[PDB]
Amino acid sequence: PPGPLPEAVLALYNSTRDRVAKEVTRVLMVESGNQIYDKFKGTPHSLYMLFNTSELREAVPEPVLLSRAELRLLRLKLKVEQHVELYQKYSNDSWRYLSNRLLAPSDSPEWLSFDVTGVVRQWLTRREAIEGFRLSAHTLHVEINGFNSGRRGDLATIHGMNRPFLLLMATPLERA
Amino acid sequence: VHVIIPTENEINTQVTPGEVSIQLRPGAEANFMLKVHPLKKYPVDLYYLVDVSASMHNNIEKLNSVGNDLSRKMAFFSRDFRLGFGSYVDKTVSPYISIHPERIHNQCSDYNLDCMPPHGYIHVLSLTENITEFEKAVHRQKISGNIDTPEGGFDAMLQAAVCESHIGWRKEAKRLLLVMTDQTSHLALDSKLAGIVVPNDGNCHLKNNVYVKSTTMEHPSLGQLSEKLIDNNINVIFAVQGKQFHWYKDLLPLLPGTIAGEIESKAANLNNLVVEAYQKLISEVKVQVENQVQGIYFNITAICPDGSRKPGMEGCRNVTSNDEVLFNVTVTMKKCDNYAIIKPIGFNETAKIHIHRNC
Amino acid sequence: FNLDVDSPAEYSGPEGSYFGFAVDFFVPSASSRMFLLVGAPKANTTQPGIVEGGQVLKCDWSSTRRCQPIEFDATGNRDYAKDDPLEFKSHQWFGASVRSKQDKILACAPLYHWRTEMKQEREPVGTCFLQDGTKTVEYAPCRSQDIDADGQGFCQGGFSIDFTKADRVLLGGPGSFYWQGQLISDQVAEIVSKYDPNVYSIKYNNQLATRTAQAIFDDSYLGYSVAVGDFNGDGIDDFVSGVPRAARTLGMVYIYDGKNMSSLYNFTGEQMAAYFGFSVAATDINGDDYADVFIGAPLFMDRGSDGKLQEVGQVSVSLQRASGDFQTTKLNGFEVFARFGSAIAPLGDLDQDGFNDIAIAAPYGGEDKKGIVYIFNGRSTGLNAVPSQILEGQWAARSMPPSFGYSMKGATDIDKNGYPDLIVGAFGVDRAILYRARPVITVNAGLEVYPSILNQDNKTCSLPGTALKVSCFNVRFCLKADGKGVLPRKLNFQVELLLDKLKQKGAIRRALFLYSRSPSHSKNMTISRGGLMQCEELIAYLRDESEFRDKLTPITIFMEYRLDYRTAADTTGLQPILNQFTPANISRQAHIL
Ligand SMILES: *[C@@H]1O[C@H](CO)[C@@H](O[C@@H]2O[C@H](CO)[C@@H](O[C@@H]3O[C@H](CO[C@H]4O[C@H](CO)[C@@H](O)[C@H](O)[C@@H]4O)[C@@H](O)[C@H](O[C@H]4O[C@H](CO)[C@@H](O)[C@H](O)[C@@H]4O[C@H]4O[C@H](CO)[C@@H](O)[C@H](O)[C@@H]4O)[C@@H]3O)[C@H](O)[C@H]2NC(C)=O)[C@H](O)[C@H]1NC(C)=O
Ligand SMILES: *[C@@H]1O[C@H](CO)[C@@H](O[C@@H]2O[C@H](CO)[C@@H](O)[C@H](O)[C@H]2NC(C)=O)[C@H](O)[C@H]1NC(C)=O
Ligand SMILES: *[C@@H]1O[C@H](CO)[C@@H](O[C@@H]2O[C@H](CO)[C@@H](O)[C@H](O)[C@H]2NC(C)=O)[C@H](O)[C@H]1NC(C)=O
Ligand SMILES: *[C@@H]1O[C@H](CO)[C@@H](O[C@@H]2O[C@H](CO)[C@@H](O)[C@H](O)[C@H]2NC(C)=O)[C@H](O)[C@H]1NC(C)=O
Ligand SMILES: *[C@@H]1O[C@H](CO)[C@@H](O[C@@H]2O[C@H](CO)[C@@H](O)[C@H](O)[C@H]2NC(C)=O)[C@H](O)[C@H]1NC(C)=O
Ligand SMILES: *[C@@H]1O[C@H](CO)[C@@H](O)[C@H](O)[C@H]1NC(C)=O
Ligand SMILES: *[C@@H]1O[C@H](CO)[C@@H](O)[C@H](O)[C@H]1NC(C)=O
Ligand SMILES: *[C@@H]1O[C@H](CO)[C@@H](O)[C@H](O)[C@H]1NC(C)=O
Ligand SMILES: [Ca+2]
Ligand SMILES: [Ca+2]
Ligand SMILES: [Ca+2]
Ligand SMILES: [Ca+2]
Ligand SMILES: [Ca+2]
Ligand SMILES: [Mg+2]
Repeated sequence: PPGPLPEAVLALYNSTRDRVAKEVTRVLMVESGNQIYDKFKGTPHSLYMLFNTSELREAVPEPVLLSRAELRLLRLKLKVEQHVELYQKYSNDSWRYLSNRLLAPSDSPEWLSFDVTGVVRQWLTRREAIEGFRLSAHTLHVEINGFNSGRRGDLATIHGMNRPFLLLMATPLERA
Repeated sequence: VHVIIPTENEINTQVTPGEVSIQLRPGAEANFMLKVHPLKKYPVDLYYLVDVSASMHNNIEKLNSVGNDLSRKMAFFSRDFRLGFGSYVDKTVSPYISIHPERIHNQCSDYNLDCMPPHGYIHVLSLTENITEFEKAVHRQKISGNIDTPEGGFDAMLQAAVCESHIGWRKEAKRLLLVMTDQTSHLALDSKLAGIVVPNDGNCHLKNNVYVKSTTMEHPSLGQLSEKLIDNNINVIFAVQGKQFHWYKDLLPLLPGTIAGEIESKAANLNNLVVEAYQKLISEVKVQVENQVQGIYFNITAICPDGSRKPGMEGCRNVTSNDEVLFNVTVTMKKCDNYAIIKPIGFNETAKIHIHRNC
Repeated sequence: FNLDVDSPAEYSGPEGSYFGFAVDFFVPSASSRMFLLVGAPKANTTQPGIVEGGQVLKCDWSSTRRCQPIEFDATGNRDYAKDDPLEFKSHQWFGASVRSKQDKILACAPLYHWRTEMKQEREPVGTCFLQDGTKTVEYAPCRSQDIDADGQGFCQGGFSIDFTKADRVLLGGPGSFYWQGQLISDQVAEIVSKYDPNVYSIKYNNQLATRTAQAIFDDSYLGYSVAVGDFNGDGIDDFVSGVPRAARTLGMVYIYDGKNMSSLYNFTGEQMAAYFGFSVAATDINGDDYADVFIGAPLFMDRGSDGKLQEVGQVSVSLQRASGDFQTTKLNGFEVFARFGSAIAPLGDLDQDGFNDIAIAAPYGGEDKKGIVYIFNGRSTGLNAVPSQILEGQWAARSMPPSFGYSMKGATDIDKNGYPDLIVGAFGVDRAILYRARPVITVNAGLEVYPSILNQDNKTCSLPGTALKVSCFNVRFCLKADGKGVLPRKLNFQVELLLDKLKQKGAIRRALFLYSRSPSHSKNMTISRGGLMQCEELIAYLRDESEFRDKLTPITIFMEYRLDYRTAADTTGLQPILNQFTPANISRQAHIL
């Protein structure tokens, strides 16, 4: 059935050019009302991002197939400034510094990206079910898209659109 | 006191006698047999009225394949199949939508989505023989949104039903209004919350193919909705994806000439649903009488193919082509003080009875 | 049956203001005079930059009929920050709902929007103004930090209000919590005392309210319409609330405990989309000292014998019994698409018969859909299903139906005659009309014949002039009457006595009065109301058997009475009406044996 594109394909095409011989897939974060706040909670200084490792493996099943991975977040209007840091999860219960950012006083929503290739590759190798990232203020007054459960009604479902995700690039098995 | 059946050539193909003339006296009665013979290979006008509120964003793309595939399936049920298209969301007023200046024309703005400004009802494509045009109209359709769960379904339906000159409904066709949704619709008095206290007059209010009284008139009642749907000979198919399917199902007893079914979670049955609904609607025959004649009482009994009898508009089921259904009509005069119309619901032919009387 | 519909007081407001949208009475405890309160939600106010803000007008009654706005709010939109408005009063529909208790007037604006402090929003939270004494305070129970649709941001508080006899304010806010709806009940003392014009969100200590519930209750609109009354015998008025879209849009009515909001009762409609619970009212309609519940369902469809459904509207009437049970019956509308039951207003004891009466409107009925108000009398067995009086609107649509009967209020006596009056709005024509209740006269008419048995040869008296001996009988009758309110002491009645009328017109009457030589006699009677029956006696004789149809026949004795209606009026020219539930045509018989 050629002609029109499905949402998943068009959305990916645009996603690969939103931030300013390989296949690309996306793994989206788990719903905050489903898992993010069940392992702990959101706090007024930090935010958590969890991902389903099994779902990731379905796209990129091997630690030697992955070529690149980026963590994509949609930052909402900031107005003035925010200094934040990003941490990786270790031993399933500890966090360590990975990278950081100075956030500009944007007027509009903007996509940010982090290079997490090594992180995903390690999590891909680890025989774990839940993987994730932690962000915190260097006290945290920057909002990002999603991370709420009080939104229902007609817009209940679109709430999960443009939520943070891992953009994964990998070598085709056919090419090896 | 008598009953006269014209010996003139009938101008009806399905419902005969087309006209009946009777004479009554108070305390007297007369009767006649009304015959209905459903046809095979009807011309069919199918208009898609689609809910394009945010909750439908996962379903709009599923209509990208209900053009050519449906046309093929209908080839064995119809003679001339035309497709039309339009859409609805809600009343563009507080509290149903946000009125904040930066999102009023983009209710999805907070999620950084490019949504279509909210609207009541928009006509997109007139009924046409060109299937490609239908598919194009669907493919370029954007998704909108609003705040409250219920949608302005009944309001859009009425306009779709009454605005014949804009939709392009044919008299010589089976008129099918297909409504696609997920949640329930707003009721006539729900609009009081928005400050709308003016009853829907049931008229056609499209300007540039857009309904422009959506913010000044309230939602239609079920009474008004069924009245206009029957008057315009429109059969209604409700295609509902959510659990609210049952809500629509249970309104069917209140809305004669209406059928409802369920859309699968993968929308794999959109074309099958339309075809089954059509085939089921054509197998149900029932009549109602519009009696504006004072002092006259009508009593109609249906005589079904299996010999069973069903009173009033209860109707006969499992009627096929080459299968006649009879209705035994008794007319009695009770008091001294025009004509009445007896018509099958969903048919484009009626029987008009004139009543002469003396005392 | 006793409303004066011939000379009602007609009031009007500015064109397009929807004057008459909401009506009530204003009765200060001891100011000697009473006013009518008529809302006009789309009225153009004097507020600095506010368009169609809405207003409430206090209309007088004695002498002339003029209306003036009440300055509940004489300012505009207060700023939150420089060039950043806090609130939006344009199109707030102030005056959409007005209620008063003694000198306390509560007027609401259900479409009021504000931004909240957190973010620059425009949410339809709703506000009310409570005026008492010489002070006015703003009451805004939903204007809190619990914002957005998940909170009270879309509350539209003030959509529907009432007063609790305990001096509490019951407010419905149907849009709360994604339109689950919320009831909020506070104290008058707290509303007035805990007030600071520089504070937008105010907490009260004695406030009761409903809470959130599961999403399955979303879009129910609880608190769409409210009423109060005692439904558990605790001496504290409880809270009755319509929830028209509840239970798969069947509609429900909830009764909450007026002391702690524990739910007490649940009424559910039968038909989807009948919008059961649109309007509610409570009153004792059968004299049992227990409030009864009246629930409207204006879109109800009543199927006929052929299965055809006609939209007529329905009112569910349920009597409260001591056991906690309710006895429910159903009253159907009379006209299609008239929406009978869209407005229910207790009249108090309109005809002073010991049982409260109630008005039910059908705003789109009658010729040209002008609107009809039906008056239903009460009785010891519950509401009488047959209306006793029909009130028709007298105005034609100019752009929309007059909607006469859209809003009604009774049980207040303005002309001070003991019989409560009724105010009916007709907002489609920007008018309001006051119908005053006439005094009711109950009449005891006596009639006797002495002897009842006589014959043609029973000669007992002589004729006047010529002393011819004839058979005779005496016809006695008497009259007493009274009322319960302010009625003239002297009641002027017209009475007529007929003899032997039981035959074909043109036939000779055998029984004639001795002095008039006539089958009929009449008198001008003046009686003292509340006194003893005034008696009179007429003497009749029989004609002999030279002029007859038969020889042994019945002699009917018949008496009829009516009011004079020339002297029968109070100081405002309001005439009394005879009790319409009693005969004014009575009879006795004498026979020829
Ligand atoms: C007239 O009709 C109304 C209904 O229209 C009826 O009111 C409703 O009463 C029911 C209770 O009978 C309310 O339902 C819940 O009641 C529990 C109280 O505990 C009972 O139920 C639990 C089962 O969960 C039993 O184990 C227990 O023994 C009792 O029987 C409340 O705790 C519920 O509160 C929930 O919502 C809160 C916030 O809204 C949450 O903070 C709370 O945790 C609960 O959340 C629930 O849903 C979550 C998903 O959203 C889920 O994750 C949670 O685990 C949990 O399941 C709740 O009140 C019902 O709400 C009332 N409805 C309304 C509209 O008021 C009247 O009683 C009836 N009147 C008469 C006279 O008959
Ligand atoms: C059915 O409609 C399609 C358009 O949706 C028509 O195809 C177009 O024809 C014009 C010439 O008249 C071309 O300029 C367009 O580029 C064509 N568009 C597409 C998408 O092919 C088609 O001719 C119509 N068919 C009939 C029988 O009327
Ligand atoms: C009811 O519908 C039928 C078709 O189902 C109409 O009958 C057709 O009328 C057209 C007129 O141009 C003829 O060309 C067709 O041959 C007719 N069909 C059949 C099967 O005979 C009928 O006219 C419609 N009723 C009314 C009152 O218009
Ligand atoms: C159509 O209805 C009429 C009644 O109006 C039927 O006529 C009656 O038939 C019964 C048969 O048992 C007789 O006993 C009655 O005396 C007839 N009565 C009338 C006109 O009062 C007629 O049979 C029905 N026709 C069909 C085909 O069912
Ligand atoms: C309140 O005043 C406003 C402003 O004059 C009126 O709105 C105007 O109505 C005229 C006549 O229809 C239009 O030509 C203007 O364009 C309208 N202006 C605006 C800003 O809407 C409004 O009708 C008045 N309302 C009442 C009840 O008198
Ligand atoms: C109408 O016909 C039914 C039989 O289907 C009969 O039972 C009913 O009494 C009839 N009613 C009248 C008013 O003739
Ligand atoms: C009734 O409908 C079924 C299909 O659901 C069909 O197979 C059957 O033959 C029909 N019965 C009659 C008497 O037409
Ligand atoms: C409300 O008051 C009544 C009467 O005293 C009592 O029976 C009931 O338990 C109370 N409910 C709550 C929730 O306090
Ligand atoms: Ca909606
Ligand atoms: Ca109580
Ligand atoms: Ca009672
Ligand atoms: Ca009474
Ligand atoms: Ca009075
Ligand atoms: Mg929707």
